Amino acid sequence: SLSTRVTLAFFMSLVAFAIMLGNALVILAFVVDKNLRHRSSYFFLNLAISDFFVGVISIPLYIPHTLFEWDFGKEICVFWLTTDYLLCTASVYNIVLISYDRYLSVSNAVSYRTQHTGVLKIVTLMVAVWVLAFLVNGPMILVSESWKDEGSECEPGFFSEWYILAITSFLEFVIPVILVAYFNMNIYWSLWEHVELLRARRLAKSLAILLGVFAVCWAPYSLFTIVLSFYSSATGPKSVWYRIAFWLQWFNSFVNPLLYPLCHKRFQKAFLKIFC
Amino acid sequence: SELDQLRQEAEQLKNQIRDARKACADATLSQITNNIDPVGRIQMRTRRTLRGHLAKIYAMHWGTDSRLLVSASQDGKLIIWDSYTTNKVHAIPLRSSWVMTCAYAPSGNYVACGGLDNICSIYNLKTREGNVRVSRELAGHTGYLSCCRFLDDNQIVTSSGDTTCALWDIETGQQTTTFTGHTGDVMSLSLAPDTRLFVSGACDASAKLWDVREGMCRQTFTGHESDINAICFFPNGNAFATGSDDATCRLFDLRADQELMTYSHDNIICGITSVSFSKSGRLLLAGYDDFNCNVWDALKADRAGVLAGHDNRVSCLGVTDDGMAVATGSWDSFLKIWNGSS
Amino acid sequence: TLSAEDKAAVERSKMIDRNLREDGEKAAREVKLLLLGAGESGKNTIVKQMKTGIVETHFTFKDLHFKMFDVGAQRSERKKWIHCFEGVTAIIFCVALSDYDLVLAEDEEMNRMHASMKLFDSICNNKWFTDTSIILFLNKKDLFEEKIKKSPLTICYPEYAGSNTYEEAAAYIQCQFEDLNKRKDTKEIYTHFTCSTDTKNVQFVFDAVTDVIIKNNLKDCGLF
Amino acid sequence: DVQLVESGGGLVQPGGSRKLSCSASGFAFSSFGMHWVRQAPEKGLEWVAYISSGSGTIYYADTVKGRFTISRDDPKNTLFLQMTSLRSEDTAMYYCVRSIYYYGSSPFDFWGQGTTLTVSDIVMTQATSSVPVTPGESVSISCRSSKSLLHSNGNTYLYWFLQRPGQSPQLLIYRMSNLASGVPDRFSGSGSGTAFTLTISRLEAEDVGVYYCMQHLEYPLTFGAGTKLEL
Amino acid sequence: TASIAQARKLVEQLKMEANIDRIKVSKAAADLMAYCEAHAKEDPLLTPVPASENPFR
Ligand SMILES: CC(C)CCC[C@@H](C)[C@H]1CC[C@H]2[C@@H]3CC=C4C[C@@H](O)CC[C@]4(C)[C@H]3CC[C@]12C
Ligand SMILES: CC(C)CCC[C@@H](C)[C@H]1CC[C@H]2[C@@H]3CC=C4C[C@@H](O)CC[C@]4(C)[C@H]3CC[C@]12C
Ligand SMILES: CC(C)CCC[C@@H](C)[C@H]1CC[C@H]2[C@@H]3CC=C4C[C@@H](O)CC[C@]4(C)[C@H]3CC[C@]12C
Ligand SMILES: CC(C)CCC[C@@H](C)[C@H]1CC[C@H]2[C@@H]3CC=C4C[C@@H](O)CC[C@]4(C)[C@H]3CC[C@]12C
Ligand SMILES: CC(C)CCC[C@@H](C)[C@H]1CC[C@H]2[C@@H]3CC=C4C[C@@H](O)CC[C@]4(C)[C@H]3CC[C@]12C
Ligand SMILES: CC(C)CCC[C@@H](C)[C@H]1CC[C@H]2[C@@H]3CC=C4C[C@@H](O)CC[C@]4(C)[C@H]3CC[C@]12C
Ligand SMILES: CC(C)CCC[C@@H](C)[C@H]1CC[C@H]2[C@@H]3CC=C4C[C@@H](O)CC[C@]4(C)[C@H]3CC[C@]12C
Ligand SMILES: c1ncc(CC2CCNCC2)[nH]1
Repeated sequence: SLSTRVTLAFFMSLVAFAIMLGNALVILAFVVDKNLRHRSSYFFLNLAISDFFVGVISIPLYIPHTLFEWDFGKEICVFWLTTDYLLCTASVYNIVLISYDRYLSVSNAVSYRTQHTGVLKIVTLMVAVWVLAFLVNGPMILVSESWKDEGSECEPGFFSEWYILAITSFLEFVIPVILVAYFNMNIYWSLWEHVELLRARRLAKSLAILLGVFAVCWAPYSLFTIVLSFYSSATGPKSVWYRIAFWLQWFNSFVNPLLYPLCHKRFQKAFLKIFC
Repeated sequence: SELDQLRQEAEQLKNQIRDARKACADATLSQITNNIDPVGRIQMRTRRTLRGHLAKIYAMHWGTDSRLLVSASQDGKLIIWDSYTTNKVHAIPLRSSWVMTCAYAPSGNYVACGGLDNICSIYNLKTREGNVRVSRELAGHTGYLSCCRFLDDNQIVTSSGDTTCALWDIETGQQTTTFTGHTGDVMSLSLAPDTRLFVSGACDASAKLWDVREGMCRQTFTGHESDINAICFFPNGNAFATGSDDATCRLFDLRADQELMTYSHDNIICGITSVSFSKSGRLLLAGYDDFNCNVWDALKADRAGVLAGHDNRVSCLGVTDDGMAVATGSWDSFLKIWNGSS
Repeated sequence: TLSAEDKAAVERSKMIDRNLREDGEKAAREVKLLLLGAGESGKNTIVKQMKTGIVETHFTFKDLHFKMFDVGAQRSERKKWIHCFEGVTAIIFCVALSDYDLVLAEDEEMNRMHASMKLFDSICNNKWFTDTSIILFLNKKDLFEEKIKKSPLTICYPEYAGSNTYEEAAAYIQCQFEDLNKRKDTKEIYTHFTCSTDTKNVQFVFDAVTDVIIKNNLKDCGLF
Repeated sequence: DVQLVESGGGLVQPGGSRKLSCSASGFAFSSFGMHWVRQAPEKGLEWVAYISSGSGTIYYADTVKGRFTISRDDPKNTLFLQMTSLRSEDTAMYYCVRSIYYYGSSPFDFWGQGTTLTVSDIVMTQATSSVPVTPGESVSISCRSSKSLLHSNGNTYLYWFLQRPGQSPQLLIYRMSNLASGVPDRFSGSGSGTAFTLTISRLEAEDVGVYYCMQHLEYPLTFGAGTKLEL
Repeated sequence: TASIAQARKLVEQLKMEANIDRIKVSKAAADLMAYCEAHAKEDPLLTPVPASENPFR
């Protein structure tokens, strides 16, 4: 109904504004504060950039097509699919890079402290995240675009083949989950009586939330599409629960600025200086 | 016997001085300046922000041309700034990074600095080699160097944490005069405009007026309840203001030999780091531990305005010789230049 | 808009900014340690093992550059300059175990060990060192054992119910200093027993500093 | 002491190549910008090239742009001038000039002795080519510019140089009023807008020479013809 | 005899400070008030100059 579509469009815009506004502050803190040029700070910037355009490009295009039945052009739909997959996958690979950087900070603290990392090496890591994120889904979306029949929904063409979904899901979800779980587990072991027991309990809860939120936001849709494609149900009507899993993937971009940059001590000072 | 009798005579002399000051305390500065109109609200904007220090800034000093200034930070760097353009003219790496004070010579050819190393180092700014070099290291203090001020290119006065001030001959490297009498660490000094006298504030909560040429203490000013951290002469040289850890600023008069006015507020409970006067002396600007600089009405003891542009302690401030602007240094590693607009 | 000389002056300022940035990066990598302790506490002997105002000692150990600052020569008011060392990686505090039965020379009525306790309590609970860990060196352990047989801890600690064995006597003193830590969650105290013939004192500082660095990174990221 | 020694000059064939070197000693070479200035025989000064401190900015005169390359070696304190396609117009004495730029600095303060090479725009005018003078008498020298040398920042970027016979030029007045280090107070520079005067009170034997006015408002730096003082 | 030597010096210093001529506080206050009034116009911080005359625009 029209009444329910207007309320949903406002709610879709709300999270899109929150994703835009929340990640813009992280970008603003980087530019304003020159005491934010550590290795971690650059990785937060790369993570915030990929998430920022989710609410600037991915979601605002989605709102009219889904709710108001605006027909995507053949040029726009291929553009929207490729840019949306690149932004979401880059966010996941930024989490891996951020967790890996924290792993090195505690695994070899001396070598991490005394190393001089130039901008050229840091930019190489930031660029490699975007390049690797594109290769997982970029070429496959373009190659499989011809597979779709005319009048099909704006979804990647390789949804018909379940094994292609399994390969991409393994590279973009399963491998990052293992590495993030491995890195966060080793961060927990870097500690090695009431205070020490309480501190380890607090550290364990924090590393579980970072891994739990990423897993909860990405597991459903990644597993949902594989099962449906295995039963030849990838194309057709979509259930409500399927659409919920679709929006969980985008909600990772909303909570990413709250977890990694907002909880960082240096970024907190930059936020206070800007607002005061 | 003899010692007990002598210390009783000191108490009698202290009462004699206190009675003498009370005799000439016919009126109060507050009563005298009640009729004059207030300065109103003083609004100053940050015209310049000087960035580049990477640690706590502890001192700054304007050059006499009202355009160049030197700042000292504990990143081991003395920086000379072109305040009009924010250009860095020089960056002097310090042998000891624990600097607490810096001074700009009135000629502009030298800068001085020193800290926990108990040394006042003189740097030559005008060399044929194009770089700043150490010209003299003044050794002799047994405590940290808290303040230094040039009288000319050859003389400088230093105050130390060993409770003494010294006058130095830079060419010979020896202290010609030693000023003793403080029972605590001397934290600051200010030169009179004619450079014949200087006042110093110590941690014994007292300010002493010294004769440079004669080398003795002329007057002692008490009234503070905690260590004095800052001191500044009135532009005519007949008065000075102090700042202490008791969150108060006091205006002492040389000729009346007593305090004239107290500058404190109930909200202010933090220590004072720096004090300065505007060109006419009507405004008293003080830097505070609460990250702010309060502009006071010197005559009426009213808080005229606030300079709030730092995220840590305001450690130092200074007003140009022409009175055009005020600079504030802070532990947040930034310097800011302020002035108002019509 | 700028003249020929104005543009050249701006370029010179840019070069200065580049040099200031490089120096700051190098300084941030070094480890700053504040060396504290009363007189005749073996602090001077520690400096030799680590190989008129403030004395700075520079040494490298396992690719880590240490800057140790000795401020014992300063006789001025501590509170006027103790804030200058806010931000050091850790504080090294030296306590002589053999001075438990000694009496302070100047006071002639204050126990030497009790003199270090009030100094340790002031530094540990100082507002400027809230999040700064402390490395505690208990020196003169060989001499402390000799004095224990002759003089028990009852002189230093009247309310001591322990025995006079070497292990029990030393352990009680260590717990006395750690109990002075009024902030057991923000900072940690690392205690080591040193001697003039020991050669592992540098290794302990490196291990303690490595532990401080790891916890600093975890706290910066917000994990703690 | 501050020294600037040039080498590499000499007789070259037309269309050839030559490399000029300027070795610096006694001062912080990396802190100074460097200029090459040439002087054709029985002619005035002509600016050739400029390289800034840190090698970030390089300027050339139009008559040499594309053929000359200026470079420096900061660790070796050597300034280089690579010349190609040398013409008969390039026959001149080439001077190495140091210049440092900050608020209150004195650019063009020290010149090298120069090296001689022989091959087989604001207009600065010094109409008076020669002036007969007597010792102890006051002399005034006039300079004119096609454009106003007064900038909006208050500086007037006019320089005065003295080249005594057989010697390299020496700085007298920088930015139209300031007196260079080591110059007697009898020299005074006065000007306004486009007209400038150099006054020499109580002239002495050493003051005999050619006087050049140079503008530093913008590149290319241009010299006046020069006014010669003779007894 | 360190304390007795210091006592003589402290007493002697207080004698010099007690023999100075002191003017009235009202006289001293008036001079400070007079100086501020006379130099009020040439104080840029007290009376901000027009933006054309401000080097820190
Ligand atoms: C901020 C959060 C808590 C509230 C807003 C969440 C909104 C943007 C998301 C979360 C769940 C999503 C819904 C999931 C399921 C459906 C059913 C489908 O037939 C229409 C789209 C619709 C209705 C989605 C609309 C957008 C939606 C409501
Ligand atoms: C659309 C996808 C590919 C992202 C590309 C967006 C690019 C063109 C834009 C969006 C955000 C912008 C960045 C935002 C913040 C900064 C920090 C600043 O100190 C340098 C510029 C820099 C790094 C910008 C570079 C250009 C930038 C990355
Ligand atoms: C800038 C932030 C808030 C993101 C902007 C997203 C929202 C506000 C924008 C992007 C897409 C836009 C929608 C695009 C299409 C339509 C259908 C039209 O018949 C009514 C307006 C409507 C419904 C627009 C409303 C506003 C809209 C939803
Ligand atoms: C900088 C940020 C705000 C840019 C955000 C881009 C959004 C707001 C713009 C870019 C493309 C625009 C869409 C372009 C085409 C259409 C089709 C039309 O029938 C309805 C409006 C609609 C759907 C526009 C909605 C708003 C839109 C989605
Ligand atoms: C420009 C920023 C915002 C996004 C960057 C997208 C990048 C990855 C590029 C690389 C390949 C490009 C695509 C190449 C081919 C096509 C098919 C055409 O019929 C529509 C444009 C479209 C779909 C392009 C969209 C943009 C694109 C996907
Ligand atoms: C494979 C293709 C589609 C990916 C395109 C996105 C890449 C090229 C863009 C998007 C985000 C951009 C980065 C954003 C921020 C920075 C930090 C800056 O200090 C250096 C440039 C750098 C590192 C950019 C490099 C280029 C970049 C990574
Ligand atoms: C296109 C295919 C190869 C992508 C495969 C996905 C996985 C295997 C890739 C994508 C992102 C990559 C990570 C991105 C960044 C880093 C930091 C680098 O210092 C170590 C490797 C590491 C940790 C990479 C490990 C491998 C990685 C996780
Ligand atoms: C919003 N929900 C899902 C998407 C695309 C994702 C598909 C699966 N992983 C890559 C990105 N966007």
